[PDB]
Amino acid sequence: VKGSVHLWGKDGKASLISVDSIALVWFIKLCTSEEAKSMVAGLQIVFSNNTDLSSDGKLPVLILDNGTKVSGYVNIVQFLHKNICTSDLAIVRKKDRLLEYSLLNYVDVEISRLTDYQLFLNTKNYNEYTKKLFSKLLYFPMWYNTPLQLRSQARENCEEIIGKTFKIAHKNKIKGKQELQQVKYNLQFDNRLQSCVSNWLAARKKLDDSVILSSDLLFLANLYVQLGLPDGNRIRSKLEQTFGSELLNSMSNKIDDFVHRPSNNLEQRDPQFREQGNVVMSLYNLACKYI
Amino acid sequence: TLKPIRVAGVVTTGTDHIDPSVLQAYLDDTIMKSITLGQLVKNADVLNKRLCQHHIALNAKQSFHFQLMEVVSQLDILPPKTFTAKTGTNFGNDNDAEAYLQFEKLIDKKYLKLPTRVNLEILRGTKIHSSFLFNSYSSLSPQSILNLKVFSQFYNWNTNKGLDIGQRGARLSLRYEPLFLHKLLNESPTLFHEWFLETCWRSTKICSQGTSAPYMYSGTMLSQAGDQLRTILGHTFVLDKRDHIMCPTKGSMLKWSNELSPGKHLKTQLELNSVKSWMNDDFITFSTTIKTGYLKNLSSQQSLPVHICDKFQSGGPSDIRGFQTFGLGPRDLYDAVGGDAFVSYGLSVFSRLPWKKVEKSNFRLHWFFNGGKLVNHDNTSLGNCIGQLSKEHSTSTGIGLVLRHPMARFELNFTLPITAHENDLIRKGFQFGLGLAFL
Amino acid sequence: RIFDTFPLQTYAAQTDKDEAVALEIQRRSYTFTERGGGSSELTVEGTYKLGVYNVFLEANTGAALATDPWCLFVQLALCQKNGLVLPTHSQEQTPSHTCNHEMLVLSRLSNPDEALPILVEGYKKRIIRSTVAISEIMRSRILDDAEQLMYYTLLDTVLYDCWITQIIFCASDAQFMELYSCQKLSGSIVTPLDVENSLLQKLSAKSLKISLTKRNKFQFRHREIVKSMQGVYHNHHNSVNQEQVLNVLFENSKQVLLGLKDMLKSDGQPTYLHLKIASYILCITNVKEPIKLKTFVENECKELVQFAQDTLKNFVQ
Amino acid sequence: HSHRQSLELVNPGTVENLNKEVSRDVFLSQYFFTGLRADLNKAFSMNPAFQTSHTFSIGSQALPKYAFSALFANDNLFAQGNIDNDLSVSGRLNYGWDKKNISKVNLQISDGQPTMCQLEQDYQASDFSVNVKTLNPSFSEKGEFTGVAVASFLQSVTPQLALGLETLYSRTDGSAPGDAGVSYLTRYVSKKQDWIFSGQLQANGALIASLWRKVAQNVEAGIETTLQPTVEGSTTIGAKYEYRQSVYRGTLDSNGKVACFLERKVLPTLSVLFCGEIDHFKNDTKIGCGLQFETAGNQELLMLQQG
Repeated sequence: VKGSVHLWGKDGKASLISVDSIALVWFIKLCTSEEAKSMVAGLQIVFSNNTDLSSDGKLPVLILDNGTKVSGYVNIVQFLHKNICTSDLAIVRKKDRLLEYSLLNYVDVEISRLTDYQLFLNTKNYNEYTKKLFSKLLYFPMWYNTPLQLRSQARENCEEIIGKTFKIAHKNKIKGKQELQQVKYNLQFDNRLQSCVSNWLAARKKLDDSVILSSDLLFLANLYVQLGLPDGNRIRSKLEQTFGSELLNSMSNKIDDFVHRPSNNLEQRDPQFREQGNVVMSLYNLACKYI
Repeated sequence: TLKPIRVAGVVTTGTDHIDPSVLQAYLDDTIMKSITLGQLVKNADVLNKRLCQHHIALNAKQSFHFQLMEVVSQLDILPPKTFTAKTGTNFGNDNDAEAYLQFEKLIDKKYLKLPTRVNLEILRGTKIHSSFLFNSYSSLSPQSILNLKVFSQFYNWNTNKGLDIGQRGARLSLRYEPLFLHKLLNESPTLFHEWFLETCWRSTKICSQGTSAPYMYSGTMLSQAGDQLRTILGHTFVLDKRDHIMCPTKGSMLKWSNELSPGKHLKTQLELNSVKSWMNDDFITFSTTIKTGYLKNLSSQQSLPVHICDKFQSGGPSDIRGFQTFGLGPRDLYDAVGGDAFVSYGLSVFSRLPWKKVEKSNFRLHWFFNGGKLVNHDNTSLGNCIGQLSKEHSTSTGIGLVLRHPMARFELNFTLPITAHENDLIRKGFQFGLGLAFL
Repeated sequence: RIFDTFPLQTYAAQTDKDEAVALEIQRRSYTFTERGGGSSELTVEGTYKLGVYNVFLEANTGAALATDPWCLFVQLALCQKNGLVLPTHSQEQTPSHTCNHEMLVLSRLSNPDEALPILVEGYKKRIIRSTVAISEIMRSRILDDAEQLMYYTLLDTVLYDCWITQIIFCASDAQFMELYSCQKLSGSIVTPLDVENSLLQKLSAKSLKISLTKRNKFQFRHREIVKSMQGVYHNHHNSVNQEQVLNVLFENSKQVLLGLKDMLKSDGQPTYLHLKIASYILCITNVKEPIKLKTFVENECKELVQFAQDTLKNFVQ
Repeated sequence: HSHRQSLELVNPGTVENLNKEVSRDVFLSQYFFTGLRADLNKAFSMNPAFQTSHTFSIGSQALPKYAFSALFANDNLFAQGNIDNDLSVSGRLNYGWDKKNISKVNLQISDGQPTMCQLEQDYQASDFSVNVKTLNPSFSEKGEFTGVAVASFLQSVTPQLALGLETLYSRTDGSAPGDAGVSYLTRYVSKKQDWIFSGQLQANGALIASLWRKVAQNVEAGIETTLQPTVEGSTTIGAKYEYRQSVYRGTLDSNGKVACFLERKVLPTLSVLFCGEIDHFKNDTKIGCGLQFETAGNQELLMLQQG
């Protein structure tokens, strides 16, 4: 498979806003067997940070040297498994392949929904942390539209699940109303999260529990992002009290093991001008889109 | 005076923007047929009114004394031919006030020799979601005008704004208003015919939350939502003898409307109004109004149901005081389904304020009596229709205060139903209304 | 006080009703009969109506089925739940009536959400269940099993997207409008009314497509190919990215259909997974134009087109 | 009551207009907006003043989509009504019973929120000003007032200095007595009118100091610093450039954010305006554009406008 993979990140580290850019760099690093290394042999990593290359706007994207584009972590790992000659990360047998695809799709569609909430709708995390990353990732004029668009998109998927001086004092009472609403919402979020992961863990037991699958790397990336935010201790406590300290500690140990891996299977590349995303290329692409 | 006077030649001022071959038509049809002085004055008035109605001159002044033989001099002030931006408001009948922007442009005579006027208008208001109108007027002749209308407008219609209706399409209209009546119809009667043809695509949506109420979720209303494309022909005849359009003191007025959607339906409607003053300074004004309407389904074997927007609706602060809007007629579950025939009558007695401190003000005491009926007639016989249309009416009386300003009419009434049906939406007590057309 | 003596007289409610409309709701209604012979123990306040996009006649069994997979799934689920039997023809064939559950053909614009199916329950105290409410009710009956919920979310996210993209893009308006529109059609332009209907289809085909991309968060999952429909440029920059997306969906949805072939054995009553597999197959094998999904399910999935027929004979007599 | 006349005191301004020169003319907080706007103002008379205003806004949520304004001002009465979408009704009425006593009422209906009724009565004596403001007047069965009350007094001890106090009373339910807060206001005007200083001390120790300066006929500056042991403060500086063709306002805040608001006159009737605020430290950027057309309603006003 010859091509190039673009991602969110910098300095060889994927940023925490993209929960599947993190899960995709753990994927390549775990392809060490003879058949699995042929799956990703020839791929290169590029931290382009411009969605103008994506076919549908999402940066985890594969371009196969001849115009073929696939987007998202679900589609890339499904495409790659269909280029195995059949001659760490394990490969699932044919008898239980649909179940693995169902598990991976379920994580993408239901659990990755919650992590967008924790990143863009939780004020304690969006106000002081999330907005800072885009200043370092994007360019000077493109610093304000992207966080706003991502925040606006994040509530559409989560709306139906997580919902003189005297005037100054009255408006300060609105602040207290805001904390009342914020302590109302957390009970909905914690009730939905403990039900999603409880379904996922009940379904996952049907497969082998002693091997690492492509669907586990996306579930663990979500927890890594979700517990690595300043508002992460409350979730760390809530999940632990209801699932088990030993279990969540084992999962955190696995996350740490994945994070501390040598970058030898990686082969990355400095982005070229045409795929940088600067002002000139942004204007060129914007003009070409209407032509 | 009855001096035999002949007119030979007219000298105009500032008529460079209008073609002489089209101004001579106006002059020949109006001013140069006078044979005396009174007729000359009347023709000058008619010409001034016509030229201010066809948007050719803001106002006209004519000098006659220069000499029997004489030449009349006429003055025209050129309207602004460039872009004319205007804003304003209008008063809808059902207690809705609309605000509009209007960009008007006159077309130079070097392109079209017929006075042509193109304006683009933008509407908005409480019920109007949006409205764009493109209008083109052409003055074919001194007694005929041709209008082309292109419209796209979305609004709310029924009770509680339950329905949302969007219309897109076009209309072509011809308006014919004769200059002189045949001495049978010292007054200025108004008479005109109007023939129009339009094509419209409209969409109807039930924008009403199902959890809130069972309103608008009856079997009939669920079948009305959707898209339809239609074309209609139509005719309107208006005769107006009233001494003033908005504050009448004498005379009668008749309006007669027909429309036809070929192979689909045929609607006809008539209404008469009469006013009679009774006191030396018009203290006691009496007013009577009667309207009727009949709708027939022309489709084969009663296929192609008529849309709910084309049926007759009765009740409201304007139609029949004392009842809520869309508050009369048959109902399916809780929804007004209109009717194929109706009759409505109203009787008002205005009185000027008795106290000498306030006499010339337009505020007047009002006692009214209203009623009517609205039925879904069987298409069999007009005899059966009239037989079932003349019993068990729905009357209502009341007393209040009215302000009849030439711009609009305001009303505050205390109303009491006299007779009604069980499922009617009565409204007894105080009721407020404003608009232009009342009954 | 004494202002409650008015009105002086009150008459019984107006009993005049239009017969042009009552004939309209007879060509759009199909009645579910009971399983054991024919009987009725229902009151007008205890019967519901199911709103659907349109109805097609099955070739083999002859029953009337909804055209959309979600509508057909709900129709089958209601029949299984209440012990009903599928319809055969509209009430115009049987002028006489009695209290029974029925299925009614509605426009998309009969609710604020602009999506179907809906449930209309009761006569005097009437409740409207929307598409979202029906989805939540239908989904909350399989939460007992964690593995059956995984497949269920796969069908209506991957296969649903594959179906929706193909119907909207790779099929002509003359084929789209026969599935997601209640408008009449004749097939031969003879009378002047047959010219007013084709031009109506040409005008309104585009606005029906947009209201369909909002039913199951399609406008959120694919938010770049639903903004290409809301303008007129038809450039090749937006038409090359589109074919890349449509090729991924079809390739993914072939794996779903190939995987399902291994588990199509029902030891008794069909589950909500089998009724959802069958509805997609029945709706796909209705399309006349040779779309890629239909070609695939006719050539390589000759075992799914038999399973759907086997599960459909539980409800026809 | 004899030496007061000999001191030749000057009538001080109102409590609400101490820092008017700073926060109203020099500053741009009230003028700032977002999105595109279009304004059509039509006046029908001047001596019996009457006019209407049509406002269209797009691209922003703070500004209403449609705004209608109608105001009438005669010699002694002012009445302004405003209608916004979703039936937002605003009404203001001023009436001067005398050259000293003025009484005004403001009523706002949000169509979904309780109606706000606001009364203000002010008296501008020869050497002092006293005003009383009430929000939601209400008296219980025992005759005890419930609502919001603001009573301010300001007297000039010398033609340059003006000292006074303000008392705010807030009673919500009426069962318990409302909270009372006392603040002090002071104002100084320079002899040559080069600069004007204003100071406010709140009941909690918070101090607000404002200064307005006029460098030349076309250039003015203003500074406003508020502060509250735990002391936190904010400083805002503003500059105003006045010209025949255009008027510029600029604002810089101690938080590291800047804002600009410029009204450019291009035509005798048309005047456009633009505004933009950025904050590099907080990554908060807002932009706004708009235009305003003034057109006479009556023929006399139209001919006066033309020549």
